[PDB]
Amino acid sequence: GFGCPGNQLKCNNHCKSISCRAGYCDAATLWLRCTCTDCNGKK
Repeated sequence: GFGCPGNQLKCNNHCKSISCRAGYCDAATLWLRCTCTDCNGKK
């Protein structure tokens, strides 16, 4: 991911730093990855 496990805010900040709104750690992967959800960069 990019912070997890034990770093869900790091994914949001990382998603906000990259170009998104807020992400989350694959809750289906025991929270490890750092996915990005909702982004403001389309058309």
